[PDB]
Amino acid sequence: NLSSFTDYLRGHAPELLDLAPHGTTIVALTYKGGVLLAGDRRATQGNLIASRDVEKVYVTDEYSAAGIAGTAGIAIELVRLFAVELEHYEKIEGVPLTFDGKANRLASMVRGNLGAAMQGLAVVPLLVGYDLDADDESRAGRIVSYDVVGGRYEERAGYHAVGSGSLAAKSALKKIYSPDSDEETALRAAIESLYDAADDDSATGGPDLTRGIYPTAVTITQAGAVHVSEETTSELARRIVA
Amino acid sequence: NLSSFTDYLRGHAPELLDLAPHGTTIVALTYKGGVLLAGDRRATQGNLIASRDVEKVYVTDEYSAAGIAGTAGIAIELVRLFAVELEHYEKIEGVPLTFDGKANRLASMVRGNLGAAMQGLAVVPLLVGYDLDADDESRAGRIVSYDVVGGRYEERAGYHAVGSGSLAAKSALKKIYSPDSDEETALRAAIESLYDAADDDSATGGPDLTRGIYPTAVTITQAGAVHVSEETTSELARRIVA
Amino acid sequence: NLSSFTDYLRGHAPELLDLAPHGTTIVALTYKGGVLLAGDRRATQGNLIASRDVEKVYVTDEYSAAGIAGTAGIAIELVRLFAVELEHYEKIEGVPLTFDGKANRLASMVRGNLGAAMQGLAVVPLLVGYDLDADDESRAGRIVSYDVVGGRYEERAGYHAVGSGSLAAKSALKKIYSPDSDEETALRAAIESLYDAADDDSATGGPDLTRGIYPTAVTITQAGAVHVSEETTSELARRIVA
Amino acid sequence: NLSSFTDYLRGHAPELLDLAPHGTTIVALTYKGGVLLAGDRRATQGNLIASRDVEKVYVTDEYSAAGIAGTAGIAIELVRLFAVELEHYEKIEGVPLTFDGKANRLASMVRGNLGAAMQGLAVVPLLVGYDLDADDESRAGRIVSYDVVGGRYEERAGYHAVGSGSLAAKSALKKIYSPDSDEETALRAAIESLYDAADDDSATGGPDLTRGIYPTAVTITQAGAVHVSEETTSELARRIVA
Amino acid sequence: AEQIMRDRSELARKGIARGRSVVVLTFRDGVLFVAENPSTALHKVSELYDRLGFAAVGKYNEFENLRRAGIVHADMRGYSYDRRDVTGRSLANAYAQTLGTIFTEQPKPYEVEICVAEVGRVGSPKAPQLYRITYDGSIVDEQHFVVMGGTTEPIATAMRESYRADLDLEAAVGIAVNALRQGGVDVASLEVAVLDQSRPRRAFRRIAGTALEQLVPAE
Amino acid sequence: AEQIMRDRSELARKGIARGRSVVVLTFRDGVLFVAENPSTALHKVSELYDRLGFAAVGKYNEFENLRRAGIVHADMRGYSYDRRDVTGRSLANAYAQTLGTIFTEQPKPYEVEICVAEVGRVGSPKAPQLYRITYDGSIVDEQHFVVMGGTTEPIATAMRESYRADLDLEAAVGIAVNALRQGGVDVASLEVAVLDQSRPRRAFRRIAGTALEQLVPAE
Amino acid sequence: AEQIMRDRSELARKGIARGRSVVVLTFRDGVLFVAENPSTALHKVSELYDRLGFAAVGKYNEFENLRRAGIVHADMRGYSYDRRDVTGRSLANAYAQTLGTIFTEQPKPYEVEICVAEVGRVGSPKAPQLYRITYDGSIVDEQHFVVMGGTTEPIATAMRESYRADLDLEAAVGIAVNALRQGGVDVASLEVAVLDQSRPRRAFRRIAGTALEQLVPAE
Amino acid sequence: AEQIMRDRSELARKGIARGRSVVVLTFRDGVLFVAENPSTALHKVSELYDRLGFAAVGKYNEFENLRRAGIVHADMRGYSYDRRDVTGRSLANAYAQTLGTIFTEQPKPYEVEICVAEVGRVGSPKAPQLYRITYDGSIVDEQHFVVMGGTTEPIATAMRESYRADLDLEAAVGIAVNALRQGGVDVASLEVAVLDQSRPRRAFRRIAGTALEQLVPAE
Repeated sequence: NLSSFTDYLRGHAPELLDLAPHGTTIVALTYKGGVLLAGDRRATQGNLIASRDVEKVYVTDEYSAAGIAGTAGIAIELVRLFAVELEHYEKIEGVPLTFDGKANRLASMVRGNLGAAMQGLAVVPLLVGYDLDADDESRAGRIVSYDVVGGRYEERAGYHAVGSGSLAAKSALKKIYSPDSDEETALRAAIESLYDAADDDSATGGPDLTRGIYPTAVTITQAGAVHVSEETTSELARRIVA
Repeated sequence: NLSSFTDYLRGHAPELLDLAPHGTTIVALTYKGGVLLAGDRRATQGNLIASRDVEKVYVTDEYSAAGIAGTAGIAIELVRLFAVELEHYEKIEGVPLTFDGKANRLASMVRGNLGAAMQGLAVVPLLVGYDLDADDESRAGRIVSYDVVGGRYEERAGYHAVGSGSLAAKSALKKIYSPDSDEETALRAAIESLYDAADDDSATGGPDLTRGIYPTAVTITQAGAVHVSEETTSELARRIVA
Repeated sequence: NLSSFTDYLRGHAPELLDLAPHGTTIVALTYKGGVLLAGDRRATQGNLIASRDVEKVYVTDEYSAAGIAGTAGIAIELVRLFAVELEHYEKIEGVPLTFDGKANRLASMVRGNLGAAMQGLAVVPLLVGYDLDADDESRAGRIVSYDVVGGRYEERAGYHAVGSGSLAAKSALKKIYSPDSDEETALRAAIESLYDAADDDSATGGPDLTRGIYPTAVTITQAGAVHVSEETTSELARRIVA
Repeated sequence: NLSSFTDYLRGHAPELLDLAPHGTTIVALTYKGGVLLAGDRRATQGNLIASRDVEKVYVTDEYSAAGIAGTAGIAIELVRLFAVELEHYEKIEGVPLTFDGKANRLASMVRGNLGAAMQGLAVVPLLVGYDLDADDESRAGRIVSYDVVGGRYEERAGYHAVGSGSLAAKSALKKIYSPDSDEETALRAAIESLYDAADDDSATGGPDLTRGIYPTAVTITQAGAVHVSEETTSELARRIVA
Repeated sequence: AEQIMRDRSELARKGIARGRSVVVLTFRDGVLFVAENPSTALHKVSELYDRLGFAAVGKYNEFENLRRAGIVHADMRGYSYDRRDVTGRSLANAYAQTLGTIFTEQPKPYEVEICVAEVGRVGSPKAPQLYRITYDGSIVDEQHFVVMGGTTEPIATAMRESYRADLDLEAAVGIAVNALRQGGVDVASLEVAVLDQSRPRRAFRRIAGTALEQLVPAE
Repeated sequence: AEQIMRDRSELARKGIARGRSVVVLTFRDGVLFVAENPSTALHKVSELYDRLGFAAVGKYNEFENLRRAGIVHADMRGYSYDRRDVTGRSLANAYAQTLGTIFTEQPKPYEVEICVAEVGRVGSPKAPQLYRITYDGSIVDEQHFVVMGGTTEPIATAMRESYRADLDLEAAVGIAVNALRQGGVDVASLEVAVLDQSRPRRAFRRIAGTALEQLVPAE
Repeated sequence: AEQIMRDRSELARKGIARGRSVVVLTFRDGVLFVAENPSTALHKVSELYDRLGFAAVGKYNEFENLRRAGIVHADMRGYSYDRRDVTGRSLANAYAQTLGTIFTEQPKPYEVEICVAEVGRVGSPKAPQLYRITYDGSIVDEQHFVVMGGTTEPIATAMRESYRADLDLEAAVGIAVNALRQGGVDVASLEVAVLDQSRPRRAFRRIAGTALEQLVPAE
Repeated sequence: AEQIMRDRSELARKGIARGRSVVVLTFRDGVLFVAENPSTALHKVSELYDRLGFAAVGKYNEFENLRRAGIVHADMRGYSYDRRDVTGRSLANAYAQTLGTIFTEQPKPYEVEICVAEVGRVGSPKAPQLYRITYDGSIVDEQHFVVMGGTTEPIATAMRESYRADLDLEAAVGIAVNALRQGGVDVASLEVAVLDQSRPRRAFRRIAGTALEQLVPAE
């Protein structure tokens, strides 16, 4: 009634707002064309590996997507709802939300989970997108990070990451990354830091050539977001290796 | 009023949403025809055996079934309700729910027990079914696993398991299981890992030839789901033995 | 308004849903005719005896009855209500409830005490009955046991028991009991295990010839349920002794 | 609106449902005529005596009365209400409640205090009355004891008691009391056990010839309940002494 | 405008009138229920409690409610206190207050006439009691027999001059089934039950078919 | 439209009028309740409290309510404060207010006329007091006698010229039972009771049958 | 004013009348549902439960509600107690009370007519039962066949003289389909289903197109 | 007084009639929406869901609501279960029920006529389905074409004789845009859109201006 799918639940169906299968690392990079996300696929509850093919990055809408790190269960439902929060606002208003809108909404949804956060079951996302309303379509890609209490933060440094191996990846990128670059160079630097994060972090564990486990990726541009193929990643991580 | 039997209680009869008789292991295998469930029958409250004939796997609907591990009291009522939720949605909508619907529902019912979970009385299901809406009716059998916080997860490895001897069984299958196979072969590998789960876990205790205690099973295919006979099981477990 | 007396209170009078005088042992046996209940009569709060003539088994309806173990206070009101729930469902529906119904009801009422249960004041019943809808009126006798979280369970072994000395009585029957037998033989094995229960348990203390304290019994058959006579018991326990 | 004065409060005035001045022992005897109640009069908050003339036994109505043991405060208001409950139900229904009614009602009122009970402030009554509806007007007297969780129990042994020196008194009666006897013999045995209770319990302290402190009594019979005179007791307790 | 009560009243009286009839009587065993009921499934007479029977007339749904409402108001008191305290007079007043209120406030009064019957405990020398409550909340303590439904006048008098105490059961069946015929045809196509003061608990049983034959007199 | 009160008013008056009558009086023992009640189970006079009696007229269910409601409103006060503080004035007013509101708001006014009577404690020289409340919230402090129901005029004056203080009970029964006959026939088929100031507590007993004989005068 | 019931009633009767019709019958396999339904997507007959069928007529949304409402009320009991206890009588009465209330209180009565059908468990020798509930809350226990909607008179008698027990399926379809034509045209453009007592659980299936052909008789 | 439904009914009919019209059809790509809409900003047809379209007529605000409401009810189901379960039939009934209620209860009925269209998933051989719901809660399963608004008679028949399956898009636009002219003028000043069964998700695109030219036939 404010075009918020969520707010409709708020008033008509409130029941929708390591004991259980954890998180992983996710990276975000900015570039010439637009932006992208790449995240590990290993879910770990305890020191035990629970799944090695879990997708952590989802395409929220035509021109944006996000990866969430934290309690898998709480993080899944949260992104799905975000997606719908977005799509519904369009169908209703006819146009889509600003990118700064989509972010402020996602922030609200996070703020909502703070309760569960302070009880261990926390979750934090990373939001990226091609700002169709940015003046210079050169730097139209964006990265938003979050708090647990629901803060919204701007990247303004071309890259970021969240997860257990984030401190690692962030550092690798602090080296292997440079501004305006190919959507091939950045998809490269991502698989890289996603490799170093796995080196110094048993919770992550990036590209595993022996098993066939490859990082998931997604690139958004002036054309929209699309999920990179399993081929463009494996023959891409093989290149990274030495 | 959204065709959710559950949601009706939610608003018209909310009173329906080791101190007490525990769980056991349950296995799930995929194959050529469809999929199946086989699970132990030993209920144990403490180190004490409480019942050796408890059915842990139920047929939820025409083309699907699930096994639930955890507090028996809570796990029974929960599946019986899931059953109804599915059947009611049909009679109202005329058609049945997608498989992906049945699971999303089941997950919500689990998320519903999270309160009781964080108090010891936790329960976790394993869902299988013949996706009548799957493109390649070859790999139309599916396996969904759950969180305690209610996460929904896809198998994508042809087998899975839940329960105390799950780690065991999962490992046995990692060796004794191969893709596309008979509905005799898989039912074979099932009774197998279910035997190995009993080897390394006092809480389970699979096939017992001396007592006449045989694993419960269920296969689902393009014809639907049917509970395997007590004969097809015993003369099957005898074969497995050596 | 669903013919549930309980549910009526639920919405029109909710105020009806070792600090205090404990439990005792109760046995259940299946046989040719029907089934029966036999239970101790010693109520013990602490190590102190509170009463030696308390009846633990009641006739719920024409073709069924049950015994409850746990806090006497709670257990009494609970069975009295169960009786009513049944009788009231009859007068309204004109017909009586399935046996499987009476059971599902009793279990709901138990689940309803789960709160008090986790605070020490727990109670658990044993339900028996002649299933007027059973195909083979030979094995028409049934035994249902319960959890604390309100699980319903089928005997499927001709006998059961609940209470402090249950473990003991169960074991006695595991020996002194055999399938299809007289309504004189089973009532015999009942006073027997009820004796062994008292041997290895100071909370029980079955048949006491010196005091005149004899086990309470009740048998149900195609003719209905009837409470055995004080005579049929004493001259029966005297027979058991040696 | 079901003729329950209480239940009226329930919906129209809910605010009516050793830090503070304790209890004492109370005895109950059955006999040829009817029944009777006798109870100490010493109220003790700690080891300190707070009052030595407190009446513990009250006449509920025409053919019944009860003594309450526990927190003086809570026990008083409770019996006064019980009385009212009974009287009102008469003025409304025209007739008076069965004895079994009065008791089940008292139980409910006890079950209601269970909250305060688990918080120290517990009370427990002893109910007696001439059952106008008993077949054999010979044993028409009855004794009902209670739980804290509100259980109702039948005497069925001619006597009973509640309070600190109840274990004592109960034991004295186990000897000094015999069935069908005078309303003089019983009132004698009563003042007796009430003397013995005082021996082995500083919290009681029955008949004190020196101070003029005499046990309070009440007898009920086919004529009704009448409070025994201060003379019939003292010249009765002097007789007991040696 | 005010004597709508006049109207409302007529509404009920008429609806009751234009429908089958029932007769309840006092006899030897206890109390007998004879009412024209072609239905094979939906009864018009029911066990209200241990020593309590109930029968009514008017629109089904409407008295059906009031039947259940009773079944409940009875159980309640029985559980709250003691089965031994559930009376006929309690449910009587009850019904009275209810109907009297419907009449006054419901958009349409209840086209119903109800009869509550209690056959004394399982021993004492007390004679049964009968209660009739009207669509507007009116009660009367009938000790002999009671008739309601359709055209009462004929069947009414056909009883006034036809009633006898200690009346045998087989004969009591006649006494009533006859007077019923004297106003409206009489096949063993009705429903009959009885409140048997012999019984220790239930006290209410229904005379099935095979055994009703030998009780109802022919033309 | 506005003088609906005129209407409603007439609705009650007429309903009350078209019904049996009652007489309440002041005498030696305390207070006498004589009212025409053919009913063997349902009374029309009740112990309202320790020193209080109640008797009414109109539709049953309707005063029956108000009766129960008093019993409670009384009990309440006696529990809340002290039985010694339950008065007749309290219940009078209470009823005044209740009916008054009923009259003004309920869909149909209460076809009821009520009498609350209090016979002084168990000693003092206080003379009973009588209260009458009408279907519209009107009270009057009657110290002698009170009449209600049916056609009051005949029975009314039949007392104005027939009343005597300290009147003997046997004689007070006559005085009333007579006047009752003077307007409507008078068999020992009524209900009589009395608020006996001799009694220490209850103060309310009903004169049964075997003993009423010797009190009511014949034709 | 008061006999608004008359009005409201007509409102229903008429609306039902001016619309397609339905026929439900008892036979060999269990129970047959034949109703004029041009609609390719919106049904008029539905599986109400394990052994329960439902079919109505009148404004769709209105009976569609009552259909769902049933489905729920069934499931509830099944869950609350045991599928084995869900009966047709239960759902009958239910509907009865519901419509009865709507008729009395809703701003506009429901132009609906409903039929509930239960075909015995999977074995016992019990013959199917049929129930019919009218827009005003009236039920009848039909053991044979039932017809509702449009103009019943013709199709009604067209069956009173055309019904046979143990009636084959193919033939039962005729019996019905025929009587339907005798009032209003009869292409394999309707919806037909059956409660097949042979089935162990579901018991309710619909007869699709390719297979209906070989059942319905031409002109 | 009762056939207020007659009145209310007219009120909507008239309001719908005195306004621009809409035509929805079944063709090759899937489903086409052509409705007179001079407005540059406010629509009349909207994506309801993945494979669901919606178009109404009547007072804007009123169907605007019903539109959002749908958008919500869909989203809800999709989130609750799976987008794959959101259907047309579902939003159909839903609207039926809502309007049906509005008609009966709201102070003023809704001057609206609605059309819900669902074009099969992204593969299977299922032919689109159309749903029309009237201001009073009436639905019909149209498989060919649907017309609502203004004067349907001319435009209706102009189609009855002008409709063809597998109709090319360019041609289906003509068929419709023509009939439309045959009742009322026809500039590329309207709003058109289509549910394209080719699409894998969205399935609903609107045919803008520059490309609508080459579709609509001149005078």
